[PDB]
Amino acid sequence: ATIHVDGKEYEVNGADNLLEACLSLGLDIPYFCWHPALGSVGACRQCAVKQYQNAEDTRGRLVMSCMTPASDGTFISIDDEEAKQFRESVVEWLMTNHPHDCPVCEEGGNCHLQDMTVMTGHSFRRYRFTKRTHRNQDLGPFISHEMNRCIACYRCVRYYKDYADGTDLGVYGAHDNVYFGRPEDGTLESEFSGNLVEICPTGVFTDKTHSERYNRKWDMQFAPSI
Amino acid sequence: MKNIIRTPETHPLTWRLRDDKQPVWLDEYRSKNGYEGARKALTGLSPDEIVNQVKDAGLKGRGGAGFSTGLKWSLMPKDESMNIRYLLCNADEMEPGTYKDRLLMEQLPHLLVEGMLISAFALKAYRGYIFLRGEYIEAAVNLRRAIAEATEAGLLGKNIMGTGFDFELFVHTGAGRYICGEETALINSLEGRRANPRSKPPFPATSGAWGKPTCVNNVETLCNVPAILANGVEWYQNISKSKDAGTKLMGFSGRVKNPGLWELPFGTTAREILEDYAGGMRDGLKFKAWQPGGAGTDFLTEAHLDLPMEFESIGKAGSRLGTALAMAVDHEINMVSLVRNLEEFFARESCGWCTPCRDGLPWSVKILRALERGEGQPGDIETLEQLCRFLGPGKTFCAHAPGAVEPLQSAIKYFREEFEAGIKQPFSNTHLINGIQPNLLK
Amino acid sequence: AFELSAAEREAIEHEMHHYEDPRAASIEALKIVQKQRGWVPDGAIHAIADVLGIPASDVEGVATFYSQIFRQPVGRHVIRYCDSVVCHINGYQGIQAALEKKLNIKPGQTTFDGRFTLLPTCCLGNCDKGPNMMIDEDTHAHLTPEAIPELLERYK
Amino acid sequence: FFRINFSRCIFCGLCEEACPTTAIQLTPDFEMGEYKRQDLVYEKEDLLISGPGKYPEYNFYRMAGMAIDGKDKGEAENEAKPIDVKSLLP
Ligand SMILES: NC(=O)C1=CN([C@@H]2O[C@H](COP(=O)(O)OP(=O)(O)OC[C@H]3O[C@@H](n4cnc5c(N)ncnc54)[C@H](O)[C@@H]3O)[C@@H](O)[C@H]2O)C=CC1
Ligand SMILES: Cc1cc2nc3c(=O)[nH]c(=O)nc-3n(C[C@H](O)[C@H](O)[C@H](O)COP(=O)(O)O)c2cc1C
Ligand code: SF4
Ligand code: SF4
Ligand code: SF4
Ligand code: SF4
Ligand code: FES
Ligand code: FES
Repeated sequence: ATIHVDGKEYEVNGADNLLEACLSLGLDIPYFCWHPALGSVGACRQCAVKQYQNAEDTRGRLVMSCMTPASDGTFISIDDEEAKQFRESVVEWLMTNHPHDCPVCEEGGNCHLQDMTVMTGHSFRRYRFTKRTHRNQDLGPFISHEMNRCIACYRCVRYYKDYADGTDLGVYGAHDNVYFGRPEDGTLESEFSGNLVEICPTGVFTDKTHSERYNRKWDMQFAPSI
Repeated sequence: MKNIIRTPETHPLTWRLRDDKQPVWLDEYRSKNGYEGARKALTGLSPDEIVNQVKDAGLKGRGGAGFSTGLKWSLMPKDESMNIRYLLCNADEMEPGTYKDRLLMEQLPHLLVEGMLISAFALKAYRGYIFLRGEYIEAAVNLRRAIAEATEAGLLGKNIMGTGFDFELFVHTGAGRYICGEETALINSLEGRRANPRSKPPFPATSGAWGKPTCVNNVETLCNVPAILANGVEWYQNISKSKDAGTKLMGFSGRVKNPGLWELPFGTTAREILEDYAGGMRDGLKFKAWQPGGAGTDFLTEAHLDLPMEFESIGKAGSRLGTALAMAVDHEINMVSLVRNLEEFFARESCGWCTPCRDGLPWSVKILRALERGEGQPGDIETLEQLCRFLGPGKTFCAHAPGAVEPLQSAIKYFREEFEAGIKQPFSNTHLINGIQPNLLK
Repeated sequence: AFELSAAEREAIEHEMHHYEDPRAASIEALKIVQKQRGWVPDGAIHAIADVLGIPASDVEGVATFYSQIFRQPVGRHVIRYCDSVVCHINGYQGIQAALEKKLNIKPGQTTFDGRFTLLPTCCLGNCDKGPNMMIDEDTHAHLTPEAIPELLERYK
Repeated sequence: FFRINFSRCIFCGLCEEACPTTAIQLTPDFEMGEYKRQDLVYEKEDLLISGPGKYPEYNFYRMAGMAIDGKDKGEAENEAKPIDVKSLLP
């Protein structure tokens, strides 16, 4: 398939969506709810690009790149001003309720929400009202829970339930009080619950074992091991 | 206007209503030409012929969007290996300002049952569900009684009228969310899930309830069906000289002399509805605004009152026809308080799925509360306008948020002076930190 | 602590017969438990999950999604006054003030004797007869603030 | 622990600028001469003074959503109280 991103011609797989095709080409599109292993649902509304009907089109339309097939002869723009403004607005809406927690958050320096906040260029708060808050649950010895930092990207439930077939994690509540956790306190029973700490783009689910002796990702000495 | 004559030729939906506001049961319904269209459909017409008949009649969606019903029915798959088809009646009707389906189901339940029967035969739908809101208690009682009477009379169940067609009709009462009326979220709630909507394509006609072909239609569309099949296509096309065929339940509500509901042809102007049928505004009240089609439509002014109640004319004026149940706003109503109430409803009826609705409708609510208390700050109106622009069609997962920002758009467009009167404080979201000199932005 | 009564179990299974998938009876199972006991307690989530064969997380998500499934104890009668825009024009605020001054509770609260719980609901689909109220199953229209102290005293 | 190698430090102030709680502060004192270079490694007992320094009132924990003793959820600045998901209100 042939796509044109910002007037530049690329050859992609027509069976892919535009978000994964553009990330594979090295382009940067911010995203939260999409994951390579979980598929596309179009929840967070972060990955908006501007699609044009043809090359001789100037108005365009904001589409979700994760929900749009990268079909032959596609014309999109990532660096469109209206698309950039919308993506910054989505980060702003997630930032309205987000707690002032980065120094005391185990995800700092390793946080996808931080990265997409910076990538959209949002650094000025004009929201002046209150932030919603949440009580935390006890999820057992491995996973620490901080529901304040949630952006309701639904990655956790989609992984834990539709991928790993776990039964004891879900989404509760409604409009802007949507809660992600267990129905009550207790150990998460999935044998693969630990992948939440990398699936969750924020610091809601964090490695409690690491949190005991915490250090930031830049301070870590890594090696490839088995 | 008290002198309303409801002939069956001009009033297909309401001519058999009773004066004592009592429901019409099976004996009285069949006495007044009941299940004749169902008999003609099931005994003398193919399902494809009924689909094409509804398509040629021009029956558009009475739920608000006005999509063609024959086009929606024709989009079911032609594969004969799929025969687990479902017909769903969207009896939710949760939009503020909408009360037409309540009247239709409470007083004429067999009209809905017959329309579901004809539509289920046309769609080859083996099962049918009436997704009814949980607050319509009397509608639930009347619909269940009408279904029991039609089952005992052989109009429902197995081998209906000797044709071999099997149709089972259930009534599923809801548990109170406004998003449950959105058709894909309706399907999700029918399956016992949280009522999040679904991305289309695939449309429910190909993959709907439990992955089967499913057709969701409003109560009023299915109630339009039996008159179409009992009187013909030409009759349905020869009662209004407008591009929207047939009759529509229209009505004015809110501080008018006679708030109510009347069956009127398309192309009837809003002014004649408001004056002749609603009686005009009440004593000592001045008409200042109106919403044509419920809480999710744009406000219109007095100059727009001469518009015919059609999809195209109201759409060309910067609004939409919606449910065609207009709400009148008098001069004693402050627009900032009204829009604050509207946005409070829309923000707490968010389903929580997608970010802009879930997290920007509460921001509009808080800005409107500040403007209502007189604590507005500069940049609030611009923030509201940006929220209106960025919650439009396509930016959010479903259509709840564009409908939410339509009244805010129109109220800022027309009655901007109230919104600017809300702004009384200087802008601030920072307090002073003692040892740090602030960056004084220009 | 919680055990489903026999009639509740038969009603839930009869509702399960109506659907291709047993998960589709979750809302009606919650409403059956709520009709029998006023609200859905904590053990009812696991009991309904066991009957339906779906996870308790799914049942809790459904119960907390829908506004009319009560996951906290309510009073003997639930007053549900309309909050939406036509009743705002018709003056629901006077009705809410009258209800608050009679019951001495805020919306979302229950009286100290457990008789009434006051709740704002969305539009009751009765906008031409507003303002509107719903006590437990009865819809009261054409409300005036002076008719509240007579309407409330016929719900013992 | 908190240690600073003052034999290495160039007194540039980048740490104080980087501190999001105003905990670390460079102060008007310059008499830090030493006999042994090992004594220029200052542990936490050599750095933690008994007052607020140059920023007299900032409390980062009054801003953070994360709960500690004396501040539960909803008690930080500009924070609403936590609405329980089982609340009766719509
Ligand atoms: N209580 C009520 O009656 C309420 C009504 N509404 C109405 O909802 C409307 C918007 O709702 P939507 O569901 O977004 O309407 P829509 O315009 O997306 O489509 C309406 C119907 O047409 C079908 N459809 C549309 N395009 C199709 C296509 N290309 N192929 C196949 N089927 C297609 C949909 O499946 C649906 O059944 C508004 O106009 C508003 O008036 C909104 C809120 C409450
Ligand atoms: C948020 C939202 C709520 C809706 N609520 C209803 C409703 O309560 N009743 C209804 O008939 N349609 C409702 N609709 C419109 C439906 O999606 C759908 O268009 C309609 O129910 C069936 O189409 P029809 O008009 O052809 O019958 C709603 C749409 C949205 C976006
Ligand atoms: S989740 Fe990310 S953005 Fe939120 S407090 Fe933690 S590090 Fe900061
Ligand atoms: S808890 Fe994490 S993974 Fe789940 S919705 Fe919130 S941010 Fe996404
Ligand atoms: S716009 Fe988004 S969050 Fe709002 S009701 Fe629709 S899908 Fe749910
Ligand atoms: S950052 Fe601080 S500790 Fe490091 S050299 Fe600069 S002043 Fe010294
Ligand atoms: S990544 Fe596409 S909408 Fe979330
Ligand atoms: S607005 Fe109150 S009944 Fe509709």
